[PDB]
Amino acid sequence: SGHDQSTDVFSAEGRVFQVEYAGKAVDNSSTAVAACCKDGVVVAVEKVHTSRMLEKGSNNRIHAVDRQAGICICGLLPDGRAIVSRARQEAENSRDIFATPIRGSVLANRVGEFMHAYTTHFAYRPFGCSAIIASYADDGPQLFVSDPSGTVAGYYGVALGKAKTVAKSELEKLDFSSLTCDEAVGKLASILHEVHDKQKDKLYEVEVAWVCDKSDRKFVHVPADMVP
Amino acid sequence: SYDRAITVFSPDGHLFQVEYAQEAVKKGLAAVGVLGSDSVVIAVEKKSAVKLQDSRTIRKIYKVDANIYLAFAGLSADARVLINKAQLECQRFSLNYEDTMDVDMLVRYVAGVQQKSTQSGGSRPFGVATVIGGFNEDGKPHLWKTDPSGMCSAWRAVAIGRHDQTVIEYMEKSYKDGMSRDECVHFAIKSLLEVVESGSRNIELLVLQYKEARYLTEEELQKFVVEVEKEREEEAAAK
Amino acid sequence: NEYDSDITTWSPTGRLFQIEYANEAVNNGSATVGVKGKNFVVLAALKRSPVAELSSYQEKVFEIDEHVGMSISGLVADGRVLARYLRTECMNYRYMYSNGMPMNQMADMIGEKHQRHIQCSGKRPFGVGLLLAGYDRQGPHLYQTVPSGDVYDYKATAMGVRSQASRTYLERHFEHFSDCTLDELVTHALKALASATSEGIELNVKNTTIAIVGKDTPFTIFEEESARKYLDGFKMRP
Amino acid sequence: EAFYGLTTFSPSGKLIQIEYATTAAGKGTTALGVKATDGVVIAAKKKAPSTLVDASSIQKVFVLDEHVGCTYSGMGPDCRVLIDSARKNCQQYKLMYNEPIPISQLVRKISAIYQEFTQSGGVRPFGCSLLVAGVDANGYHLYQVDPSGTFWAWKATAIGTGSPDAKAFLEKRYTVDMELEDAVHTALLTLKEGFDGQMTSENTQVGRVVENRFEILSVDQLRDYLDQI
Amino acid sequence: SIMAYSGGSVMAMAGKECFVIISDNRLGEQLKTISTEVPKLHVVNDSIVYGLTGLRTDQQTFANKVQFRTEMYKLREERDITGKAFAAMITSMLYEARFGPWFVEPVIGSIDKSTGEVYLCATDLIGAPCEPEDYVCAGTAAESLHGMCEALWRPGMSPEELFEIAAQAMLSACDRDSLSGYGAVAMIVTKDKVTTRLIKGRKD
Amino acid sequence: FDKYITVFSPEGSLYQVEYAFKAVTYPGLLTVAIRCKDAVLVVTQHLIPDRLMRPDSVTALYEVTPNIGCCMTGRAPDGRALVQRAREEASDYQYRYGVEIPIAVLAKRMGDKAQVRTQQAGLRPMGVVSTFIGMDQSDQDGSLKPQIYTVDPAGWTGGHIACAAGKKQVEAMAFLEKRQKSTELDALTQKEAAMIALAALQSAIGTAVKAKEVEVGRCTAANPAFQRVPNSEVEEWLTAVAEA
Amino acid sequence: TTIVGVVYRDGVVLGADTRATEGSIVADKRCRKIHYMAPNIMCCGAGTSADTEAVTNMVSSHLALHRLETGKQSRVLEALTLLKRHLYRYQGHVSAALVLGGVDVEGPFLATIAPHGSTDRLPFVTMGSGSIAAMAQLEAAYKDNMTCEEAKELVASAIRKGIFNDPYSGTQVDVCVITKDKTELTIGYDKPNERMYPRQEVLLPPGTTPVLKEEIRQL
Amino acid sequence: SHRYDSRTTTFSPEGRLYQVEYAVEAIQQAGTVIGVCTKDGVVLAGEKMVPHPLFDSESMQDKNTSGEKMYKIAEHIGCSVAGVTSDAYALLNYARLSALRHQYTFQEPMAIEDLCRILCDEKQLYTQYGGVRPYGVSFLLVGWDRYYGYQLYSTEPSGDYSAWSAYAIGQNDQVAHALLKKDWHESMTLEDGMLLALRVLGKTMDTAKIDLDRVEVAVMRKVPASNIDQLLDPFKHHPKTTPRFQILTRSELKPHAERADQAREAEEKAEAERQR
Repeated sequence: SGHDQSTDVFSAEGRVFQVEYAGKAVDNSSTAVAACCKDGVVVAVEKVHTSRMLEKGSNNRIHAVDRQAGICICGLLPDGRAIVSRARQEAENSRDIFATPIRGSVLANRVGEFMHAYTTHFAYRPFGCSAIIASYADDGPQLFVSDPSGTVAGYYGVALGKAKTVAKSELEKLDFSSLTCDEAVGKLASILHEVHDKQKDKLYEVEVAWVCDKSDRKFVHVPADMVP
Repeated sequence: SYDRAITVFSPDGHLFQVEYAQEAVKKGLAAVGVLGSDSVVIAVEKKSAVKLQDSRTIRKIYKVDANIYLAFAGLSADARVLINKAQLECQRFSLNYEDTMDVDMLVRYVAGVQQKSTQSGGSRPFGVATVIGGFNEDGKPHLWKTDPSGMCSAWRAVAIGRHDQTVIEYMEKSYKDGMSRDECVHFAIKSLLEVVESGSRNIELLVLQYKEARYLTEEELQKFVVEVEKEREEEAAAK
Repeated sequence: NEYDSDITTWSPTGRLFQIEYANEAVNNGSATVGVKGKNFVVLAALKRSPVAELSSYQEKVFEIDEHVGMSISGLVADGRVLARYLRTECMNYRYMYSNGMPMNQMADMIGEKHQRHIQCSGKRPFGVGLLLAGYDRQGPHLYQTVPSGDVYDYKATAMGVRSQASRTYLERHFEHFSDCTLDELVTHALKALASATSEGIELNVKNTTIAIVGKDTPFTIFEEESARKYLDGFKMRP
Repeated sequence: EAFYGLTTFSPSGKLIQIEYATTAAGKGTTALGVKATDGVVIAAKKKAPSTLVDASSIQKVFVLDEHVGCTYSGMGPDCRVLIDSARKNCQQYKLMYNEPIPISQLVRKISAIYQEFTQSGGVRPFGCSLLVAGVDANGYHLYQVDPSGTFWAWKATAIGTGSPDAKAFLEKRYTVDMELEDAVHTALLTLKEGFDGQMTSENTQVGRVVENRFEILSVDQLRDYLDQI
Repeated sequence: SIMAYSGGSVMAMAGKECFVIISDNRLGEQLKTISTEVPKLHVVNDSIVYGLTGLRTDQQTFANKVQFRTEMYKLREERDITGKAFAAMITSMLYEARFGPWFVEPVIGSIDKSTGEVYLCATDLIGAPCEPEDYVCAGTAAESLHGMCEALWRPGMSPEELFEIAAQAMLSACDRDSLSGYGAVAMIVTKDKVTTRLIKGRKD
Repeated sequence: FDKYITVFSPEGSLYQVEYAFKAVTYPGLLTVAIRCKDAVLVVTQHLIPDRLMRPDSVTALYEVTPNIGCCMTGRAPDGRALVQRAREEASDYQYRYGVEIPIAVLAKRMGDKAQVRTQQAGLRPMGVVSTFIGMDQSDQDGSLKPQIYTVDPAGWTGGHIACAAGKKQVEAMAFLEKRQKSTELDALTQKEAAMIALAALQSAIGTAVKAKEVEVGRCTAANPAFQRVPNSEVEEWLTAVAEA
Repeated sequence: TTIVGVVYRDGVVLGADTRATEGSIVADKRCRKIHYMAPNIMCCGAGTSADTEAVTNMVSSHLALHRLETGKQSRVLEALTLLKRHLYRYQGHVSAALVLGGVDVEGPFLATIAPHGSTDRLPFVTMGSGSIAAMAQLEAAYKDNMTCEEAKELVASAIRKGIFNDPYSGTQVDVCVITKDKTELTIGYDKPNERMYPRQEVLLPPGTTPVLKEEIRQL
Repeated sequence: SHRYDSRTTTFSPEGRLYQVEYAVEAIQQAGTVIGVCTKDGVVLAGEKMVPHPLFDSESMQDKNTSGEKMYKIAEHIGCSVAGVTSDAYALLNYARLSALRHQYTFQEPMAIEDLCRILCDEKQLYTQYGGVRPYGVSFLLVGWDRYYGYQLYSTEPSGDYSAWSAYAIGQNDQVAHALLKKDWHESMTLEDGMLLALRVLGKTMDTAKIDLDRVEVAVMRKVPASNIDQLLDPFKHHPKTTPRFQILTRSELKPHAERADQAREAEEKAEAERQR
């Protein structure tokens, strides 16, 4: 019973149940999908709306961390926003202190270090979100995923959330050497429309963002015309 | 530092840690205060004359300032810390306002310290009830009680410690408003004798008058205890 | 349940129960309603209805700056704590920039502040829901803040006890709110709120606050003489 | 951020977490010390998990200062805390008094740190016994400090696994006459009793206090002594 | 000067298996003399005697701080502190106050009870030790004492000889100083015995 | 109660430390370091099951300083965390003393960090075996000599001739120990030593490895900087292993 | 003070006068200004004696503690960096001017640390009041790859310049030879100022000085 | 982490501090110490741990400041401890500092009751604040001051202290208190209190003769003051007699121990004649 109450405690098997349980919060969350191309990177996230009466752009899961970089949050949105707020703090320390856009690989490691910190101490809990860091700084288009554990990994393509498995099947059909950001916006949104449960989650939209040559290596929401 | 919450509410609205600090006071040696016309008398029971405890006189009624004395019931150690705190406050008060601090003022300070201990994270309450007597500079006599909750009340006569409620129920039957220095001393001993062992040696008692604190000698005292124990024989014959 | 005691404990199913429970504080709070039109936001809150000839007042609606205010449901103590924070942050903003804190930026600040409370052991989630209502350059905004730290940009919403009835009413009509006047919005806010009332009790000045904010209208709370213009000549008919 | 004490009294009056740490200290490899008229020798066996460990990188005997050194039993990493602090204390003492710290005063300062960790909040006790051996104005010294904070001056003792048999063996062999070259012989003979497999300069470390200095025997110096036993 | 305010001079002198430490007796406030019976010597133990010159407040405060440290040492260490350690301890104490110093200039005489080897150590107010073979001094008459001690002092002097030249030095130097005199208390430390002598000087 | 905080069990053991050692094995990756006459190698299993994961990104090997490389085995993010501590510790040392931190000092300082988390309640041990490799300047002649220092979750720091950490470390050691009776192992060429390390990897996991499925760190007397060995040079070693 | 260092072929020679002064007065004729830092590192000190003593002791202690951690002979760069960082922190209020000589595995290393915590790593250095006089001898007579004897003689010559031509420098030349293997500290390598006129023993027989009171205590 | 808090500084339902009650039970496991306060001085006699033949002396220069059982706190204050020796050492150092901090401020020796009070205020703290165990140590403080003369104080882990004519802490404290109650009188020479302390020590640890190897004795007494140094402070009054804490050697204790042997022997000849 006491093996899993806090994240400061390994189990006998050698694992940190509170971090696994935080992971479960992401796997029960709305599906997010992303693709790293030559042209840049694209993030599409399904937002499950609880109500018919929300404004367009309510509970935005995708947030600019810097000009060149954006975090899409799959999981508990509020927790996600604490990571966004930190990723921002790190992005602005890179420009304030080192006069450089933070590199994607760096920004990701910094996001993972932060998320991991919360897995080590009895007083805190793990974050309930996987951050998807999309960046196009001097290290090129980079797509990373920090999970609740703090584990960062680079991806060509990546699916998170309750349709993770099926959305990944569809991401494997894409050739990543070939595809452009303009195709990806189409295919990633198409994937999220396909994998979505129509009977369970009636009200939803697909928030897409990118950072590509097209967008001036600036991390922005894609216009509503490309999205379908 | 360690600021875990120790004194907390339970489902029935009780602060268990304060109720248990009062359980520590009930186990404590009986003390008694009696207010007269011109006198305050505080009488306490001692653990009883063991041949080994130093013949040199140790007083179980502590002096907070010239004007103010207190007996306590409960944990000796905790009481010594309160008394040292009260002692310091009285001197902090003479420093900050030329005046000597009134009894009622100090009682409220001591009761405040006891309350803080029931709401400070990291601390248990003081396991101490207090009987504080004395005279304000004006000449009015004051007798107060402070319980571990930090709640303080003034009394005409009071008891703390073991069988406090037996002594108080006994006192409020026999207590008369205007009393002589001798009648107060008589009444205090008579009252303590309700719960304390028949022995005269255990009782030690202090008589406060305006600018005059005197402890009864064990010669002065055994006259009163003989006179009282012959009156407790008179009351045993009646019933 | 061995997982519902501390805020720092995930359940094995990936739920934070202390947050689900803080949410129950909001749902047992007295009903408030928010509707936004083209140029205006209308908060309408049920107060407690006077028992015989005996009144209670409890400040549930708060001006936060010229251009913003709040309607709370749940632990009124925690409402006051957010009210003070938002007032302090709006003053700071207005001090620096000589203009009202934009509402999108304010929504992000409350979200953030809630989140500080849902992760540390020492802290606890705010047991209060807000309806932020504000007006800036981007026009009128209605946010519903929630203990979880989520912040919902809403066209219309309700909060508190029997508010599923209010949200049902609002869902029939909310599409027509950008076309409505100020007087039709306030009718709609009240008509929604009156769905949330118990059994037989009607809306009136003594049991209903109304607050408005919008284009050229600073955040105003109408009680008594001011509210009567909307509430004397108001009845709820099916 | 945990400030509550981990070491508390049992109803019987024992400090259970100090008894358990003393178990941790008994579980290390055998180390031992022998005071002589003209010096002291402390010897520990540094049995390496595998032959792939760089034996020279294992350190079972430590210099604390020119004139005092220690060995230990139990949790290596815990000892490294005590040894680092003891080294600080020898230097702090030199800075103040321009004099080597007496072993008396060093051992007392180590004892104090053991005791902090038996009482201070949010920490468990050290799971290691020290043998401290040095030389001051008062002569040659061998102390054992324990997880409790308790310390004993010994003529000869052992800590770690075979320590009840290695103490028994030292009690017979030890004499007050015993000189340093005879004590080093005796120390290594005591290790050899509990030992499984041959002893080597890679397998055992040996500190000795001689004249006014503590030194760790080089593998060449240790081979000269291992040829004779 | 804050150092010359209280007046007083102290001098120590090394002989064969002995030293003499000698303070004047005056306490002042600039030119007004408060007392003529304030020797500046302190006995740490059998083997160590020190003087403090400088601002009397600090002589008294510093002397207390040292008495604390030496008594604590005696309890902890279970032995008398040695002259070297005592001196080293006193530099540590003075340098703890480098920026905001104690207005004292300690003169330390010591003797190793076994070896018989004498250790003198004067110190400036921030702990800079001066550890010569011959003699050390400090205080208002220090310029004049250096002259007297340089002239009269020889290496291998017996205690009795050493006392005479230390007394004649302290007296003659104090006769040319407004802020020091009213005789002297000298203290002749050997391995075997400690003589203390009040010396008749001027009333001036 | 013994098992969830950092307190001794009745048998004098720290269960949370014994469990952080289990965290090292849990990910199922094995590392092997080996020290030759003029070089240190560290070989880490580098498995990316996902075809969509960018191989370049997931690294067990980190540079701590130009001259000290590291290989972390266990919770990746705990590994990443200790690297940041090591880098802090090295940076701080270079500033305080004006010279690069010696690998044996760094290792020891990381052991001290680990020990703290075993003695203070509420801090989780980093469930990772840190394997520092690097040259160390001999003060006798100035010659660089190769060093492996492991730090485990207990705080236990050790120099090694060869070491394994991870899934089948007991089986990889068994292989290296059997190969240490034949050869000197410190008289070996970088090529010969690399083959032994890669062969221990291959023996322990029970399968032939591709050059893609391992990442290899390196410090030599000639080039003391911690380099990632390119896939080409590892391919030559695996063909050299599969032949002999 | 005049303190001097030269790099020779096998190591470093440090050099120092011996005169300590309280103002215009010689407090100690034979005081030692060449301080042990480590087995292979010595450190001559000028400026405030208290500060030179404290900073040099503090570092030597830290180096010693660090030598137990590393198991490795202390590098003169480690010593140099500890002194620099300390002295810099205190903005020259710790007024220790130092000549740090040593021989680590990187070879002979001689440097000054100025009180503000500047360093100059040079083949010959001088600090103190007699620095300029000493440096004149060094600039005039230093060559690369001097023998130990050439270097000791040059350092003594340099110190003598301070002794004779600076009033704060005096008495004798202490020389220290740090080589790769060992550190030979020669006190009074050169004693140019022996005794002019043998001391006239003024005889004051016991009972010369009048004594009011006397307490004898036996031990 | 709050889950694993032992809650040391809390009341139990009966109004008792369990951690203190249990610390007391840890002192009843410790070596017996007897205090006897006379008019000539105080005597501590303590039960040392059975001496292993490999136990060495720390060859300390001053023999009278520490033993196994007895510690000098200041020139005029000594003590014995029963309980956690490592806690004792912590608190002994605190006492030493407090007595010297008093001497710093007032330039007079600290009153015994004042030290006892400071030492016990420190122990009380750990029963109220800070969520850590109490000090599992009881002191016998002995000492002389000008106020009350020769004094003996017991000190309890709770913080409460008490003055005693004679007392005992450690293993058979109750059996000792009985044997001190019987044989202690107000008019007692130091020799006569030394005798009592050793007879009660001898009888508690159930030995035929007093085992010199297993007992330590300390004596707080006033001796003639020698090192006056009157000329260095002419106005300072030096008392004729100064208190001196002394820990008896084996040779110094042997006649006092042979006299407690002979008194046990003569009392056993009386027990033979009572039966007759």
